[PDB]
Amino acid sequence: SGFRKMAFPSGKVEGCMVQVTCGTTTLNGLWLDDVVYCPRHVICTSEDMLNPNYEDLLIRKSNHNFLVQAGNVQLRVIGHSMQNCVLKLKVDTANPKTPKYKFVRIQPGQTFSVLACYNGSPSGVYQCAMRPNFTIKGSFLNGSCGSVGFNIDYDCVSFCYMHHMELPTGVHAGTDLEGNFYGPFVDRQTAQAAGTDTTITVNVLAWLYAAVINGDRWFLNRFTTTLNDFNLVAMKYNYEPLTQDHVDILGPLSAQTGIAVLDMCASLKELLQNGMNGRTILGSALLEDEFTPFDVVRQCSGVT
Ligand SMILES: *CCC(=O)N(c1cc(C(C)(C)C)on1)[C@H](C(=O)Nc1ccc(OC)cc1C)c1cccnc1
Repeated sequence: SGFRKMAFPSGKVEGCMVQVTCGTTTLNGLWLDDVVYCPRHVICTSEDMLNPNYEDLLIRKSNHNFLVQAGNVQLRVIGHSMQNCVLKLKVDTANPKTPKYKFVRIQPGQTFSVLACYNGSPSGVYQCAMRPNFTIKGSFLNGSCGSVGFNIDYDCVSFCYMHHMELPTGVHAGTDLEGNFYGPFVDRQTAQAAGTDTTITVNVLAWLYAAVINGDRWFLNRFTTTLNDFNLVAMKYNYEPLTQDHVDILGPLSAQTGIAVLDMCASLKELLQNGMNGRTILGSALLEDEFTPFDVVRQCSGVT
C-alpha cells in the first residue's frame, strides 16, 4: 500500500550531465554519444540578455571558447551549431555512459522526472507535470539551466525537457531536446505571461482511482452524470474538458476498481461544488493532477 509522488531512478541520466562554460557563464549540458546539448543563452553576457541577437553573438565564438568538463575530464569541442534554442557541441569523445535514449516532445498533462543540476552535478530528483499552459512549477536556482526532464521505458531514457528560464511569476519554461520552447516563450529577459493554468481532469480522476485502490472511498456517492453535464461543471472550475480518449485511458482503472468512469466523474463534480470539508484523500486536502493514468498503474503494479 501507500501512494507517493515517485520520480524515476536518475542513475542513467546522472552519467550524462556535464558543465559547459563560455566566457564567464556556466550551466549544465547533456552529453549523449559525442554531442553536448545545452541552452544557447550560455553565449550571452549580462548586457546581451535583454535583447540578444543569437546569430551575431554565436558568430564571435570559436570551438575553443567553449569549456566542457565531465568531472576532471575536459572534453575537446571540435564542432558547434545552433538548433533553435539549443547549442549542439560536437566533442572528440563519445560518452561511454550513453544509455539507450530518444528525444520526445510531450503534451500538456504528461508527467516526468527532473534531475536538478548545478555546474554539471546532480543535486536532487523530483516528479512534475507539463501544465496545460506549457509551464512547470519546478524548483530551480541560478545555474540550474540545462537540467533535463526524462521518462524511463524499461532500458530506454526518453528526454522531453531542457530547463531555460524562470518567469517573473516564479514558474519555469524550457524546450524539448530539438530546442523548441514549450509554449509561447522566448529566451530573452523580457516579461512574458503564461495564460490561464487549468486542472488536468483526467489526472485528478486517475488519483481518485489510486485513492479507492488504497482504501480511501468516502467521496464515492450514489449519483452519476453525463459527459456533457460533467464538462459544464468542470469548465466553471477551470478544469480541462474530458473526451472519449480520457474515458478510454481510464478503462483499466475502471475495470480494476469496478467503478465506471462516469460514476467517478459524478463523485468529482460533488467535491467541486462542496469541497473536501476538512477531509483529505491520500493525505492531501486538495485535488492532485500531477499523476497520469499510467503513473497510477505503474505505481500500483510495481513496474521496473
Ligand atoms: C541558467 C540561467 C538562469 O538561472 N536563468 C536565466 C535565464 C536567462 C535568459 C534565458 C537569458 C532570460 O537569464 N537568466 C534563469 C532565469 O530565467 N532568470 C530570470 C530571467 C528573467 C526574469 O524576469 C524577466 C526572471 C528570472 C528569475 C533561472 C532559472 C531558474 C532559476 N533561477 C533563474
